[PDB]
Amino acid sequence: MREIVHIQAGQCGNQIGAKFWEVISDEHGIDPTGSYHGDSDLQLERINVYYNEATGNKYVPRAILVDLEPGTMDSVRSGPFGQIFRPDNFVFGQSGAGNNWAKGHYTEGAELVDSVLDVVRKESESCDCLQGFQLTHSLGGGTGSGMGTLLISKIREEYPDRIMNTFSVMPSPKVSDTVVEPYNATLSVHQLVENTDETYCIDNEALYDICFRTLKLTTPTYGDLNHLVSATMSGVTTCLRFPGQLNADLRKLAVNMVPFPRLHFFMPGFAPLLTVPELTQQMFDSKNMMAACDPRHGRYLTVAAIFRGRMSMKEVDEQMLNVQNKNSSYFVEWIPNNVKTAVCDIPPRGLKMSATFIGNSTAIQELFKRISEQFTAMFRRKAFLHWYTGEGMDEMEFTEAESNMNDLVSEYQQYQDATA
Amino acid sequence: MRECISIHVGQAGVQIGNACWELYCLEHGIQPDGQMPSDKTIGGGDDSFNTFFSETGAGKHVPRAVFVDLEPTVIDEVRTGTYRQLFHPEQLITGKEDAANNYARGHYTIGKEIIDLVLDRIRKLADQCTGLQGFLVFHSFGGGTGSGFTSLLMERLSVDYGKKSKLEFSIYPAPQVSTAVVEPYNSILTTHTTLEHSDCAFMVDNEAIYDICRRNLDIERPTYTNLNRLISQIVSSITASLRFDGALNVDLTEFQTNLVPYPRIHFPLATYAPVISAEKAYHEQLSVAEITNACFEPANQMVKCDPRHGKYMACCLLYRGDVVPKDVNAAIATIKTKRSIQFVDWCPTGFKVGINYQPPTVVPGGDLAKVQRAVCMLSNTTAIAEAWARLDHKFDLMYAKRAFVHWYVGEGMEEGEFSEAREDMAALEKDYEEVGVDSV
Amino acid sequence: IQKAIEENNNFIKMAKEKLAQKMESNKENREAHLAAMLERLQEKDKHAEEVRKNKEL
Ligand SMILES: Nc1nc2c(ncn2[C@@H]2O[C@H](COP(=O)(O)OP(=O)(O)OP(=O)(O)O)[C@@H](O)[C@H]2O)c(=O)[nH]1
Ligand SMILES: Nc1nc2c(ncn2[C@@H]2O[C@H](COP(=O)(O)OP(=O)(O)O)[C@@H](O)[C@H]2O)c(=O)[nH]1
Ligand code: BEF
Ligand SMILES: [Ca+2]
Ligand SMILES: [Mg+2]
Ligand SMILES: [Mg+2]
Repeated sequence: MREIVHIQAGQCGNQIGAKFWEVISDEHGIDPTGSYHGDSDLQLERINVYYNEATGNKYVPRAILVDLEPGTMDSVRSGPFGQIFRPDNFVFGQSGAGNNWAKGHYTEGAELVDSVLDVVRKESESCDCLQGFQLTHSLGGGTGSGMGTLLISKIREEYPDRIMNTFSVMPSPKVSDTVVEPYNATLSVHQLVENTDETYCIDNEALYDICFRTLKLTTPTYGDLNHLVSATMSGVTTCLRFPGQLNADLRKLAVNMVPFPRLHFFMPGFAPLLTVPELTQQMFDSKNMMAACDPRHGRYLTVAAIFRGRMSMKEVDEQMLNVQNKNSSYFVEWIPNNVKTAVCDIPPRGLKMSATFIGNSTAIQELFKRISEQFTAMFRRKAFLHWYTGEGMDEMEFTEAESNMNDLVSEYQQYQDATA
Repeated sequence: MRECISIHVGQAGVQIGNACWELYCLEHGIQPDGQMPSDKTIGGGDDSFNTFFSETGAGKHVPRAVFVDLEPTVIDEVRTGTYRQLFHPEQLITGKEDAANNYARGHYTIGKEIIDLVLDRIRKLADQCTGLQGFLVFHSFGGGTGSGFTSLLMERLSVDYGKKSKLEFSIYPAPQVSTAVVEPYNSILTTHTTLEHSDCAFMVDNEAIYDICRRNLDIERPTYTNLNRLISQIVSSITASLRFDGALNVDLTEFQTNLVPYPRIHFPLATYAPVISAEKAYHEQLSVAEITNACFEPANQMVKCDPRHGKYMACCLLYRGDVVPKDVNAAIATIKTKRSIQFVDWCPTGFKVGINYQPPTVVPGGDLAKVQRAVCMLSNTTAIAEAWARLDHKFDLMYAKRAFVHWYVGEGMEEGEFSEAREDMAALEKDYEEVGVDSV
Repeated sequence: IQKAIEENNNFIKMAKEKLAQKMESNKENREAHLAAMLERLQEKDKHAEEVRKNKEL
């Protein structure tokens, strides 16, 4: 298993997708012309996971760019590495959902889904061994939220035995003031819970709290938030892109990280935001989490730790055992050896050492609890529905999405209270 | 004749096969291109090393081996490594998508697509044998291929070759180098379905080898290369009786008669000495008595367990190098009067001794020192059931909550297979208690 | 010697049949697993066609 097909949908999906392709491109020594100019053969070892080999030794991202608004078409191509994307993998509309989940999932989104699916198949047809899909998108918008989930369920029909990965950005009143975001988020997780295998919860409330309180940014940009997303997106995919033993492909990660098919929502962490002891405890700290969840308010089902840079593996092994035994109360005992660690020699650009954390923690319920609380504060009033009922939807979909997300929470709590 | 065919399954099995065949080539004077200038009979012959190496007209000595993995990564290194000329390409079988640490994928979904090709290539090795003795299967307990595909393979070999002997070298999982949380599952599953089809299984606890490398060889953080070069020495001691001769050489099958009192009780404990660095071996070579004493130090065992708290049903000593029976008997007498070796009351207490005079060799750039004499002890002790108990407990912790079980049901398996495999292990743990109680 | 032959042959026979059943039973379970998730995905398409047509009315 080698090739991953990447999809970016919506404003956020295309933005965080661009800076993801920018970072790993620098790590793999690839300029915007698709030419290789690195000095370690370990950069070309698994280049096929994310890059096709074109004519003349040029590397083209296996990326598909989607948006119902033709705004982002310019921005991507105008931004760095805009040419690197193949022109035909650009599929766009003219009128977007306007932050309406229904428009992106059932009407204007369903009118465009056949177009992107055609690009998915050609990109998948020439895969030696298609490994799976990863989607970048927001859950509080229209296209990435509504049409992203529809695209997942459509790809899953044609590839039911492949891994479906998503980098789902969650809404937060601290970043966006759009009122219909708790609606779009709940309807999305209702779909993600059923049709995806792995979901990295990139919580915007977390990203801002770090930029404001940690990095000391009064009015941080979307770029300041996205520099965090790019840092972690590179971290969680390190084991996929470089020769390694642990979680080297999406399925092995899934088997290691997901004990119950619905509890597949991960709490990513990153450090720094330097010695191995400090990297470890910071990596396990609440402030370094990219989801607004205190891991010590719940329990860990599984954890994947990734250290990058030149360092003593003996020290890493000792510190990972040290943090586990000193915090044993936060690791369910009915899953032995549920913390796995990987070390990559090459570090991310700008740092000597770094640590990326992927945690399946029952504390993620705090994130879903906050959304459902903001959801029920508008559903109890029956507010702003005509933007959704006017597109053909009924109350059944809203109440069913509400019930399913609250079920996810109680299931995370059911295994938090489980004993031996 | 009495040829022996080796089958290496999955990453661990393949990478251990690399270390073993390299060591074999060094021990027999075989060059990376297969040439052996000492072999004066070209194209054939019935020498002792021909149990493991066939011969071509061009003078190439070819391992009687098959390398199979459901992913090309690990075997590709064989195709381009130092010994790429040693194997004909038909011996290195690869798929394109591995089992992803899932027993179900290795035994069913993916494994069933390549099993017929593997058996066909094994058949072509068997066809060159004038008196095939049996198979040596190297695999991990925890990997999806090493567990699922091995058991599928072992089942098919029982059909295609009857009760032709099948021996295992099994890698028992350890958290220091483990790669999957579900390794307890794959271990119980593969042990249950293989138990009927295996005549003798040498378990190698990765944590035991890991500790030996850290403790005895100044390796702060042992890698698979450190572990596999130590494992190959043990495998070499065991197969040395088949690949060499000598007036005092005792055939492995003769040890096997003493080691397997009942079909299911076929898991010998291996302990190897001396594991010593060149810096410490310099100007100090260990006598026969010293390496024999080390065989009863639990820290030198291949599986973590306490034989002092169990009973012995057999004790075999496989000596290698400069060793004469006089020193052996003296060392055994010292031990029998200074160690805690209790036997079950239904089997004799004599130690079975074998000596191959061909001295052990080291792989260049290795860690262990070149010693004049080495010894591997094979003992059938009830204490090895401790290794089952540790695995069965981890299995129970996860299975009580059905954790990760959906990954197996999704591939076609049923919960019944989990409980059926677990109770086979429960009965196996119980079988080891029964053989230890005294007669009445 | 005829009993030894009968024993080995019966060991081969029953091993061949238990494996045949397992490989057939495993295929039926995996297919039913996939058949279930696809029939549940098409019902999302029936609900989608029913939604986009309910807009007109
Ligand atoms: N001693 C030793 N153990 C190994 C080696 N390689 C892997 N292992 C162990 O094997 C177990 C995992 O099985 P693998 O062999 O890596 O995987 P596999 O058999 O190829 O199965 P899949 O990858 O899922 O298809 C873990 O417990 C590892 O620690 C090795 O080279 N030497
Ligand atoms: N972190 C981050 N969040 C974003 C970005 N752009 C939009 N968002 C979030 O996404 C939500 C709006 O969704 P949007 O991207 O407009 O959906 P679209 O209609 O499919 O493009 C809001 O909650 C924003 O906070 C970005 O560049 N970075
Ligand atoms: F801005 Be999105 F298309 F709703
Ligand atoms: Ca010859
Ligand atoms: Mg937009
Ligand atoms: Mg493998």
